[PDB]
Formats: sequence, C-alpha cells, structure tokens
Amino acid sequence: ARAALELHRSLCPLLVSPRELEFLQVRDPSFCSVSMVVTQIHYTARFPDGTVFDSSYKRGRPLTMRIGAGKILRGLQQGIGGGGGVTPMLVGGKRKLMIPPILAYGPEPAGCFSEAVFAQAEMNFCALAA
Amino acid sequence: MMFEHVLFLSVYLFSIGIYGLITSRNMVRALICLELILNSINLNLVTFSDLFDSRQLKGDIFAIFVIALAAAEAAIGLSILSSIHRNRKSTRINQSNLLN
Amino acid sequence: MDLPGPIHEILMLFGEFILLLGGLGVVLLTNPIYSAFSLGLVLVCISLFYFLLNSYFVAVAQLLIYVGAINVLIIFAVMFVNGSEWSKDKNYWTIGDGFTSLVCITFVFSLMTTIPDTSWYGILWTTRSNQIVEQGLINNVQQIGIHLATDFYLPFELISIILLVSLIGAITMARQ
Amino acid sequence: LHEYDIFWTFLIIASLIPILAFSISGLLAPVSEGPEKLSSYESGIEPMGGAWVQFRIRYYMFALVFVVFDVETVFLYPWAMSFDVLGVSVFIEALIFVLILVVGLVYAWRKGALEW
Amino acid sequence: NGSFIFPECILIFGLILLLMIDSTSDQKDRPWFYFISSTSLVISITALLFRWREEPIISFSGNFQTNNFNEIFQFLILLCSTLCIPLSVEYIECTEMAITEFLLFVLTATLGGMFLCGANDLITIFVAPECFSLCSYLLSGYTKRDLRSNEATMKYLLMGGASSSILVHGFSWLYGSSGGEIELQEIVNGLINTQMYNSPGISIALISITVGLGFKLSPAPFHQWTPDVYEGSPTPVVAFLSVTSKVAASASATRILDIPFYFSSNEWHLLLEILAILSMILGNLLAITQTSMKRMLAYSSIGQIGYVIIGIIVGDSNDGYASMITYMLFYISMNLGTFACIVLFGLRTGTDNIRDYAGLYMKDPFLALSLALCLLSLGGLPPLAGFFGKLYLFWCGWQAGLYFLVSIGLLTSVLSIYYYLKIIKLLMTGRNQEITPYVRNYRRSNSIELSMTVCVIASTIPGISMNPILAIAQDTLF
Amino acid sequence: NYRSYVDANDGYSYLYPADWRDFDFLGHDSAFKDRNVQLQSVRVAFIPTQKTDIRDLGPMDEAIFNLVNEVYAAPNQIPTIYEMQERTVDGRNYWTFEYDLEAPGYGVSAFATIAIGNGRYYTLIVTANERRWSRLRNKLKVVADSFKIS
Amino acid sequence: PPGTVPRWGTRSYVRERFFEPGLTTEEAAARIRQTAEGMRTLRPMLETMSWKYVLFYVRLKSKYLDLDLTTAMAGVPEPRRPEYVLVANELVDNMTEFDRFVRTPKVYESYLYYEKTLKSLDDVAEFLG
Amino acid sequence: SKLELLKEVYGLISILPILTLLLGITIEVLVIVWLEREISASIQQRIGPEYAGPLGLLQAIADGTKLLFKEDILPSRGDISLFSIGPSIAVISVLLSFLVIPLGYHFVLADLSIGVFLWIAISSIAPIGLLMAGYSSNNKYSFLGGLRAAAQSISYEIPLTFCVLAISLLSNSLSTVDIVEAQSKYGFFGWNIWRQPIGFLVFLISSLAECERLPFDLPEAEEELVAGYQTEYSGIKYGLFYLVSYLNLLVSSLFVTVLYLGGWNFSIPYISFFDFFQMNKAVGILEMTMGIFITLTKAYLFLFISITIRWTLPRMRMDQLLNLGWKFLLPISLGNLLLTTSFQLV
Repeated sequence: ARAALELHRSLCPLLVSPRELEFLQVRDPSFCSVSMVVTQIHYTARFPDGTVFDSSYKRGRPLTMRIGAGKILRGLQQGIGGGGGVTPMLVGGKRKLMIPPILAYGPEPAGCFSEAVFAQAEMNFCALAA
Repeated sequence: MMFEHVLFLSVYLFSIGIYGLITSRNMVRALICLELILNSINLNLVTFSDLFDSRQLKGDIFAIFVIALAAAEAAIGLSILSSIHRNRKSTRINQSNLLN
Repeated sequence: MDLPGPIHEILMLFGEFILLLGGLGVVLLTNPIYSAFSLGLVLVCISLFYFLLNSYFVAVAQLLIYVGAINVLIIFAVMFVNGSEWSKDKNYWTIGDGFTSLVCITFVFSLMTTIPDTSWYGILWTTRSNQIVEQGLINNVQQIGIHLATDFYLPFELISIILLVSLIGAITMARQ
Repeated sequence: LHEYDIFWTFLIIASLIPILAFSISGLLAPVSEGPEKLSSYESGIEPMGGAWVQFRIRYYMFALVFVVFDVETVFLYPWAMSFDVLGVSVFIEALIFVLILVVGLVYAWRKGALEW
Repeated sequence: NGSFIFPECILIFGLILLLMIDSTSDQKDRPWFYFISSTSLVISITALLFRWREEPIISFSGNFQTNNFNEIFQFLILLCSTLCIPLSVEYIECTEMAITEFLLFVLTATLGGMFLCGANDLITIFVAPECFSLCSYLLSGYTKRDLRSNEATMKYLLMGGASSSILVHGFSWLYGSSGGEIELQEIVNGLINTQMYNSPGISIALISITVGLGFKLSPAPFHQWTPDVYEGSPTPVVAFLSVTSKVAASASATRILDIPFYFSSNEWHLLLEILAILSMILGNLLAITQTSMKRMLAYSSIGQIGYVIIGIIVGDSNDGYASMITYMLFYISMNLGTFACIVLFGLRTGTDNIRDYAGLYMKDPFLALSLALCLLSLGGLPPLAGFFGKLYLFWCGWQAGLYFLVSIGLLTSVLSIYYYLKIIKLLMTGRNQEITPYVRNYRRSNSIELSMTVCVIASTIPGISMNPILAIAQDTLF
Repeated sequence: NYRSYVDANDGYSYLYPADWRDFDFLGHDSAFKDRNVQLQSVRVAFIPTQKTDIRDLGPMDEAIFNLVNEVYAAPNQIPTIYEMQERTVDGRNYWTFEYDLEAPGYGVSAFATIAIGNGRYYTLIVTANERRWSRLRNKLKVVADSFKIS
Repeated sequence: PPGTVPRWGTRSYVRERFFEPGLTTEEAAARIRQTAEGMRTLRPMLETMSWKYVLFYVRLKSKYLDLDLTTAMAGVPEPRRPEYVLVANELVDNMTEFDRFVRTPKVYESYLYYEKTLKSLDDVAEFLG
Repeated sequence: SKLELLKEVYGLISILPILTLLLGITIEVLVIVWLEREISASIQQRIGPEYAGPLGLLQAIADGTKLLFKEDILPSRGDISLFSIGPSIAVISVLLSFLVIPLGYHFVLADLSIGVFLWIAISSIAPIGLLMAGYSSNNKYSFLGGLRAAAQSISYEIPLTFCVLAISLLSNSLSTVDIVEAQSKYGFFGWNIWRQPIGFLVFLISSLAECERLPFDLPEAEEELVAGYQTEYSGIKYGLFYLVSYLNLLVSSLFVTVLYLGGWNFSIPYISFFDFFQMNKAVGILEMTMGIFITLTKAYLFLFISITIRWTLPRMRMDQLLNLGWKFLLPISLGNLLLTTSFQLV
C-alpha cells in the first residue's frame, strides 16, 4: 500500500541546525533526560515536501520504544536520546527533525506488494516525548 | 531461494499435520501427526531467527523450548495411552462416544 | 560462516522433495510402524534443513531429542495397538476424507497466497542493525549459551518443574 | 564453525556408501534361491503363527523416564559452555535446575518404577 | 535476586515440601499436608497483600510483569485455589487414590496460572499456558479405573495440543513480521521500523492467535471440548478448571490483545463480538435440554457466562476493566458455591443426574437453601450479586455505543432463568411417592461445610456492598 | 611476553606470551588463545585503505571515538574509553588505547592498536574476561607494545 | 520533493522472476544503476564482521544483476558495444569471486574486492543510460 | 560473460582425503579383527587365523570378500521397504562420527565447535536402525533379539552424557582439538583421567554395553535368543553389522583416549617437544606419523583391556544390566559433575 489521509498542524519552528549529520531543531525542552530504557513518544511523520503517511495520534496510546539500544531509525536514536553534538530531549520536551536518507531506510523501500515508503526517501518528524 | 522456499514448505507440512490429525483412527497416529504439526511450526520459526535477529537469538531458544514441551507432551499422551489400553482392550479412537 | 554456492538450491530442492514424500508416508500408510519410521525420516531430513541454515545447536539437539528418545518411545508405544490393515482404495474412510482434503486445501490456498506477497528480501533490508552486532567476538554455541541465561532466566528456571511434574504424572498414570 | 563443506561431502559420500555396497553385491550375485524362503532362522519346522508378544509393561517405564531425563542435557550444554564466560549466577541457576531432576529421580527410585 | 517471584517462590517451596514428605514420611500425611498446603497458599496470599498499590515496574530482564491490574488477577487465582483445595481433598480421599501428587498437580497448575497472569515475554506467555495445560490432562484424567475419565483425556489432549499449536504458529508469524521481537510492549515499534504492519500477514497472526485464545476459555464456535471433559473428569477438578482456567485466560487475553494490537482494534473488536453473540446463545439453548448436573453447569456457567466478561473487552476505553474485575470476583464465588454444594450432595448420595435432587429440601434444608441461593444468583436476580454484576457490565457497555450486544445479553439471561428455576422447583417438593430411593437414605450430618457457607454469603452480600470493590477496581491501567 | 612471531605475513611482528593454541578466529593471518578460559589474546586483521599515516583520519580523540563506539561495539552494549596514546616508533603514528565493552554479563576489555603503513590500516586487539582483567593488565600492554611493520 | 516510484519490488522472489513475467529494455537499466548505489552501502557492514548479510545481499543483487546485464546490454548502442560486453565479464567475475571470499570468511580479500567490485559497476551502468 | 557460474561448476570439492580416511578405517578394522582372533582365542589356545598366508593379515579381507557374495536372501515377511533400509542407518550412525575425530597436530577434518556434541547425538541414532532391522523380519529371535539391545542401549547414554560434560566443563570447549589443547599442559599430570577418574570409570564401563560388549555372554550361549537380530542377515548384511560393531568399539576407544588422555600429546607436554632443541628442520612428517603413533597406541591399550575383560566376567543378563545402568551409574555420574562444579568453581 501507500500514503493515506490525515490532518494536523505543525507549530512552525525556527530554522533547523544540521549539526553535520542530520537536521536538528528544538521546540520546547522541559524536564529531564532519559537513559537507555523504554520511552513513550508521540510522532507525526511527513514526506520531504508535504505528505503525511503516519501519525501516532491516528491510533490510541502513542507508541512505546527503546531509546539507547538499536531498535529504531538511527536518525531518531541520534535525535531523541541525543547524538554527537546534540543535547537529548527532556521528559516533556518537543523537537522537530528532517532525516537525511543515509540515517534512514536507505536506497531501497519496504514492499508489501506496494512499497509503503518511497524508494530512497528522506522524511520529517515532529517528535514529542511523553 | 533459501529465505523463500522453506516457508513455502511450512504450510505444505502444517496442513498435512492437521489432516492426518483429523482423519486419524488410532491414538498413536494422532500423536504422530500432533508432533508433526509442532515440528512444522518449529521449522517456520527457526528460519526467521537466521535471516535477522543474530545479535541475540530469540528464535533458537524458543525452538529449544518448543522441542522440550513437545517431548513432555509426547510422554504424557503415551502414558495416558497405557491406562486406556489397560481399561479397554483396544484403542480405536473414533469408537468411544459414551461422553456426548 | 556461509555456504558453498549454487549447490545450495540443489540440496534445498532435494530435501524438500524428500520431506514431501516423507509426510505423505506419515499420513497415508496404514501400517503404523511404517508411519513411525517415515516420521523418523521426516525428522532427520528436517534436522538437515536446520543444519543447512547456519543454526547449529537447534539442529543437532533437535536430532538428539527427537530422532532419538521420542521415536524409540513411539516405537515402544506401537507395541500396544493391535489390529491393522484397514480398508483402502481412494479415501478408504468415509466422505470425511474428502471433506478434510477440501478444507485443508482451502487453508493451504489461503496461507500459500498470503506468503508470496510479502517481500521477505525487502523485510531483511529494513533490519540492518539486528544481525549486525555479533557482540564483537562470539561463536554460535556461546551465543545461545549466554543469551539463554542472561535474559531468559525465568522460563529456564520454569521448564524444570514442568519436566518433573510430567515425569511424576507419566509414572503414576502408566503404572496400573 | 567456518566451513562444513567437508561435512556435507562426507555426508553424501557416506550415504552413497551403503547403497553402493548393496548395488555392488547385487551386480555380482546369484539369481537363484527360489526355495521356500518364507521362514526365518532357528525355527521349529515351519513354525508359523503368533502375536501379542510385547512385555511393553516393563520397558515402557524405562523409556518414559529416559525421555523425560534426557532434556536435562541439551539445556546443560549451553550452560556447560558458558560457565567462565559469565559469572557464577549461572552456576546457582543450573544447580537449581539439576537438583529438581535429582529429586525427580529420587522419587522414581523410591516408588517402584525402575524394576526387573 | 528479586522479590517479584517470591509470591511464587513460596509456592515452589511448598511444592518441594509436598514432594519431600511422601519421600521421607511414612503415613502421617493424610490430614497433615491437607493443611500444610493451605499454609503455603495463605502465605503466598499474604505476600501478595504487600504489593498492593505498587508501580508498573518491569520484570527480570523485562520478562513477565509487575503492575496493579496484573496483581489483581495474580491474587484472584490464589483465591480460587484456596477455596478449591478443601473440595478436592475429601473427594479424592473417598476414591482410594494417591493424594500427594494430586495436590502437587493442583499446586503446579496454580503456579502456571499465576505466572501466566504476567508474561509480557512472548515465550513465558507460551510456556506458562503449557505449565497450566500439561498439568491439566493429568487431573482431568486422574481416575484411571473409570472409563469416562479416559474419553475426557483423549478429547482434551488432542484439542489442547491442536489449539496451542495454532496459537504458537500465530506467535511465529508475529515474530517474523515484526522484524524480530518478543517483548510484548516493544512490538508496535519493530512492526514500524519494519514497515510490514498494514500488510497481509498481521491479519493472519491475529486470527491464529484469537482462535487459540478462544479455545482456552471456550466461546461457542470452539466450545466443543468443554461439555465432554466437565462430565468425564472428577467434579472438584471441574470446578478448579471452570474457575482458574477462565480467570487466567481472561487475564492473558486482555493484555495480549491490548498491548501489541493498538491498530487492529476495528478488526478484532468485531471478531470477539462474533464470538460473544454466539457464546451467550449456543451455551444456553443446549443448557435447557440437559439432565446431568455437571454437563448443565458446563453449558450454563461456562458456555454462556464467558459472554458478558468479554462483553466489555470489546467496549473498553479503560472505563470498563473495573467492571470485568468486579464480575470475575462475583463469578468465582457464585460458581464455587454451587460446585461445593454439588460435590457434597454427590458424595453423600452417589448420583449426578438432575432427577435425583427431588425432596432434598425436606431431608436436609440447609444444603438445599445454600444451593438455591447460588443458583438464583447465577440467574441474576435483583437482591443477589449476579444481578449487580450483569448490571454494571451493561451500564458500561451501553455507555460505549454498542447496542446489539447488551440486548442479546439480557435476553439470554432471561432465557437462562429457565433451567435454574427448573432445578429449584425440583428441590421444593413433598410428593413422597415420587422421590427416588436416593435422597430417601440421606444421613445428613468441617472443611466442605465451611467452604460452602463462606462462599455462599459472598454471593449475596457483595452484590449490595459493591461500593468499596468498585472504588478499588477503578485503578487498573494495562 | 615470551614468544616473538612475525607470523610470516610480510607485515606485522608482535608478541604473544605463552602456549597459545593458535586458533584461526576470523581475523586472518594470525590469532592466539588460551586453554582454561575464553575471550583471550591477540587477533589481527588486514584491510586495504589507500590513505596515508593514521594522523590523516582526523584528530586522535575523535577518530578513536567514532570507532570505539560505532564499530567495536554492539547496540546491546555500553562502551567506555580509557587512556589513549600515540606511538610514533617509525613515523607510522600508531594509536594504542584500552577500552571496555560492558554487556549484560560480559564486560570485555581491549588494548587496540592501529597502523597506516603500506598495509593500509590493519589493527590489533587483546581481551580477557572482566573478572580477571585486573591481575594481568600489565602483561597484555607489552603485547600491544610490540606492533611494528615492515 | 514529492514521493518516488517503487518500480517493481513488490514480490517474494517466487512471484517475481518466476510468475510475473516482464522485463523491458531500459527498465533493466534501472536495476543495474540501482545495484550500484545499492551495493555501496555494505561498507559499514564489512567494517564490522557481519558475515550474514554480506552473503544474502550479494546473492540477491547478483541474481538480479545476472539477468539484467544480459537484457540491458541488448539495448545499449548496438553499433559500437563490444566494450559494454567486455565489462560484464569483469562486473560478474569480480562479484563471482566476492561470493567466494565471503563463504569462507576472509577480510583482506573480501574488502580488497568490495572496492574493486563497485569500482567496475560504475562503468557497466556508465555505458548505459 | 558469466552466464550461470564461471568457477562454480564442480571444481570446489575434492574427495581424496575422505577416501583416505575410508581406506584407513577399513585397514584398522582388519587390524582389530586380527587382534581379536589372534589374542582372544590364543590366551591358552593355539594360534589364530593361520594358513591365510604367513598370518591372518589377509584373512580379514578374505572373510569380507566371502561375505560379499553369499547370496543375500531377503526373507518373505518384510521386504526392501525396510530390510535394506535397516543396516544403512546402523552403518551411517558410526561412519559419520569419524568427522570430528582428530589424529594428530593439525589433522582434524573439521573444527566444528559442536564436535563432541555431534558425536553424542549420532551415537543415539543406532537404536532406531537396530529396532528397524530386528523388526524388518516377522519371526521371533530377531524381534525381541533386537528389542533387548535397543532397549538396553537407551539405558546408558545418560552416563555417557554426564561424563562427556564433566570434561567439556574442564576444557571449556566442545571441539576435540581444544579438549586436547586444555590437556597438553603437564604432559601426563594434566591428563583428565587423573583429574576425573570417577568419570572415566563410568565412561569405560558404559562403553562396553554401548558397542554391544557383550551381546552374548558365552561362546556357546547365544545373543539372548538365538543370535543378535542378525540371523536372516546372511551376506553383506551381517558384514555391515560386524563392521558397525567394530566401528562402535573403535570410536569409543578413540573418544575415551582423546578425552581422558592426551590426544596426540607425548608423556611430556606437546609444545615441549620443540623448545628443548632450540630449532626444528623437518618436523612435519615426523609429527604427523607420531600423532598417528602416540594416539592410536593409547586406544590400542583400551582395545586390549576390553579383549581381556571379554574373558574375565560373565556379562550380566538384561535383568541386572538395567539395574546397573540405572541405579548404579546414574548417581555417581551425577555426583562427579556436582563435585567438578565446585572443583572448577575457581
């Protein structure tokens, strides 16, 4: 399959700061860091220009993952737990990311009789911890 | 065709494992087919833990546990077979419907 | 570690064609002892499938605990079922044979058409960090050796009492 | 754990060995022995007939206790390999494990299971 | 190095003691272990009393569970076992069977059920159903010289092997499609970095899991195995199963369906519904035509009553789980009461069929009254407890939109009133020339009396005192 | 410590103390391992990388960290980098350093070294289980304090 | 920056190449160029000894680039294309040896070819376009 | 181009060393049957197979060639469906075990880190073939004649496992080469047979019944019915059974010496055979032949010990054999492991 519908806003950010590996951008840091343990975030992922293909809000409880052991996109694990040259996101923080296609799925898609991600894409995120 | 041809044989065993189960007439044949189904699921499991999940094996351990429980069940069922053949002097399965 | 080369698919097809006939012998032949021996053949030819893929323990153990204990136990068991040589000729039993050979084939068709629509070779690329670790320097009897006791502590502690209870029950039941 | 190609070649060769020997025997053999050939060794003239010779009642218990007590070893092997690699916790864990089945064997010994 | 298994380590200690005493002691055991096992059970209950109002802290390397909601069921299974053992002591006592390993089996099955209540591991939640099922084909057939007790081992072992097979195959499909993952919480991640979630596959690993779940708690389309076994096995193990199997299965189902199946709601909410709408129908019609007591109880108290429990799992926004907990707490008591009464009367007379309960009100009125109370409660009449159970189950479940499940529930409850009132009518009678010479020779008259009388008033009081129970059951987030 | 073997690969020439049953692990051209314990001494592997002296791969403390935490690691570990030192014995600019890889249970240690001379970035390593890493540390450093090329 | 074109993944390698028959000229010119920027991502996975993907990826990308190189090269400029065939030999023998030096896992030769395997593939696709 | 496969047609496998192992094991079978027929029947007797040349050096292969023809009979009840299938499993179960067995310094056929585990797994496949063969016919003297042996064999692998594990936990490995590595330290002090003789006793006593010693207690008393399930098996069938028996004996001897003794180590440690001279020139063929030498003699010692024991004890009946295998060897073969745990705790 391929993209479906959604609706939201974005709370327009400042200019992104690439920091030599990815595209970093901060919106609101609040409370406290997180070690290599289970976290619980809320995402809303875009395509490079406009399209939205999934959003944690399109389901119930925002999904829960592991920040610290490689189980997620390297871009995220660099931009949520804190990468080289980037401060980690607080407990109630909120950040915005543009993921280059080397820290992502790379130059091959994920097919299901129709690739659910454009081959060699580079997507966007609006990640808010919880 | 490693990652693809084996799974194409999981079902082609699992299905058979069920059929021999249903059309079974003697207890030992039903138990054989049960073991066959468990081995089918085992095989469908292991290959998944060889393509991926090589840092920390999560399938091979589960395969080991499945084999252990299969052996335990195959022991207990045959033990019950001993007592039934003691009570009645024939183990024809489909000719005992006095509980209906 | 890895495999020789294009000899792989040869052994793959060979073992598949052997296992199919093995299962058919398990399910068709009326003489139960022939069925059990064909089951043993099925299990050794599936142990070879386990060994082809570079998973060594879950192959040799499966060969020891099944192609050994379980098969000889079943052989001992078939020394308690008397009366063989039932009917024959194209679904010997009632129409239930046809009804099964129908519903099982529907089940097949369903799963056998579900499978060839998932790009397994594409589901392998999306996980390029799982099988990218190897812990740094390990062989594949220590991988299981440690990862069985470092995080799979509770089920390993549990299985023993299951074994003990099964032993006690088997002895109390089989004995008159 | 590098190359089992020798293992595969040895498998195919040693599996061809028995059929090779049988076929070699068959080629240079006699097409003869159309005698009775329906009775086997050390038999009272043509003895024939009989069944229900099982005595499975005794040996079945041995088979069962063996099948149950076998699973110990394939769990001990990953532990027996990972003693020094890990600390001493696995020592206590495997001690609990083995002691459970020691108690089981003690029970099978006291109540008559392993008999004549 | 952890006290979150100590509620089960105590049980393991008691298990080892029970196994040892037969190896060492000679004959002083029969009334000794009868209470020594109860000591282990009550000590485990006291240990679980400590962890009230606790954290969702994760287990050993994150294996089974430790939160509030799971702890509720962990205590509830212990409650069932504590009430059930005194029943399954004297019954097997009056059969000249070995009693030690029977109590060992019951204890180990309770242990498996307790571990199952957690098990967010995808492997522990597979071994534990076996630790609960492998110790079930033994009890359900542990009268070897009988004949029916072998039929209710064949057509229980075959079924419980096939179903666990289907379930573990669904588990394997999930492990495959999920890029490789076991931890129950960490699936909706891993099923996303591997983008194969919305694809076929998952749709198969959902049905191949829900079916294996259903079989373990027997809704209608797979109920086939329950009516037979419940008649073929001894009545105490029938009660033990019909309480703790349902409790453990319903504790595992909600977690295995709510944690890793966020997205598929609209495709399993319907599915479970199709079961419930059948479970509360086919489990009642047949219940009318029954003449045996155990089989009629199998139909009514299980074939149906496993309906309205589910009747909120579909309609749940975490505002309903309290109602499931309350209904389970009501059902355990309102079922163990009638099973205790049935065990007592059957032992005292030697029959099971309905047509022999005539006149029992005149010979011994206390037992007839304490059975009529529990039966009417099962019927769900206002002043009793089953009424308030079904009520708060509907009032939260009509408050969630779905309409064509509450109406069917009320209608099948009205239908279920029939056989309850039938047996009740058969109690009250005085036509001396009708009562068979079974109740006529009944020397009317400890353990079973105590259990029956302390289990029957809990089928009348909580239905009116459900305020603190409700206030307690609202703090469940799992 | 006691034996001194070039291992005839025309390149390195390093030391290894004792019996050392001389396995062949996966880093070809040499290896050595003990008998009683696991996770033991030197292995060395070659690579082609047509650059020049190691000082070109970047600043020491950064090029060392981009591989002590990204290559000699695993997502199920925590690495910890201790002291690090340049050698400059023949202008090759070796980079000897001792780090730890803590795991659920393992906790291995290492004295890695690197070269860039005409053999294009081939590295050494040593290791021992943590329960005993303290008692023989200075026995292994002189091992790493042997790596030169030809 | 909109989405992209999947362009015939979509199968399970028994549907593709066995049951969905179709391969047009200049369409194999996509697979050929894709396995160039494709096979240039294993460098990190050759740095760390992940000897289990450096076989599966090579087998798949080869069995894909062992048919396209026979179809695509029929559709290059046919007046002058012996070199576009005098490259497939290299671009399919370097890989046929790469598959040797991963079976019995080596490091020196494996990596010495993991550069001289991509250095060529940028020239087979070069004669295409 | 490279149409299908350039260098991968058939030129990646050589079958020379496997055939060399085959020739060697056949020659060693001749040697061991010569040992038996010339020592067992010559303690206080006449010489063994004389008149077959100078001595019976050709007698063994002569019996082999005679058995080769012998008109295989294939009795009526039961047929090729299971008859020819029977001894194949028997012969393969012991032939495949030759893989991980070493012979000298760098002469192993496969590293195979699961080596001794593979050997233990392949040792418990023969009973299947024995039951199949003994049931391939219909009459008695083969059904129970094979049932007895298949049953009593099952009652011994547990001590085998709990004695092999009591050495794997000492060498911290599962590949024979590393086992002899952990044993070449002190020449003969470090030999495990002195470190764990309680395990060696169990292994040695179990090895007897594990390779069918004795299958018949007396030169006149049969193999408990009329013969050991090999009555109708006339030609190459009985030849293969004779083989598999001798091969089980050989593998057991080789494994006990490669485990409890120094595999190819001299009485002085194996590495020490090079340092005391300050230089070596042509130690290659010397060490190869000396690895075949110092190893085969140790197993020869056990061959001779078994030959002697053959004429010193009346092999028990299968009313005592099960008792000994279960209530005697199991407790001590567990206790030695319980001891060696704390012994290797350091």
